[PDB]
Amino acid sequence: MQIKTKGDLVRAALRKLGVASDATLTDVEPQSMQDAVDDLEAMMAEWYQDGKGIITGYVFSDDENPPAEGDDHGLRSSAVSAVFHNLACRIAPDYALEATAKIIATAKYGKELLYKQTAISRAKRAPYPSRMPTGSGNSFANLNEWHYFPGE
Amino acid sequence: SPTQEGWDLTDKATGLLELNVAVNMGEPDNDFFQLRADDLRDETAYRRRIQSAA
Repeated sequence: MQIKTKGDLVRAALRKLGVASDATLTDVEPQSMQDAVDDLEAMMAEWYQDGKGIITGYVFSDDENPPAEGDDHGLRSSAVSAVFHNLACRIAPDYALEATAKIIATAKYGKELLYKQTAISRAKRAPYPSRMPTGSGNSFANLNEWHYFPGE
Repeated sequence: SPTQEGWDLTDKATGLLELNVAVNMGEPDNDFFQLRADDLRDETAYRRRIQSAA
């Protein structure tokens, strides 16, 4: 991927919106880039609810590093599109704009795809209730007197 | 017992002495161990552990 930094994600989002890039002659302004980096950090910190939310590999900026821009985002190759489409949607209201329907649809699809594998992994089944016999077919259980399953 | 040799033993009578020894005990030798509720490894082998402790 050629998108490897927070600034790269911001540039892609602004290009999607119609605020930067070369499809129009407009160029990226530093005051409009810092705000978008702030919004991206807030959005990913909200998605990653201390590890209990969406897992994407994003690397959070530290107060020591002066520009949060310039750091690698740390995402995988399959998260970039979702992340920067949702970023475009999030930062559209600043310019009194409105993300187009295609961008909204792609953002929804990307977020769902981002959480799909985590949802599959978190779909787990509980152990047998503590008040449940092991049965007399389980020969080892009948041997060491493991008549009931542990539980929890 | 001691033993003298001679005929007159005025003021030579001895006394009696009987020494002794003492036997005591130290500290218990234990095999304190734990049994987690929800463990297959603890449900099994908690009798082999008793045998090994013996």
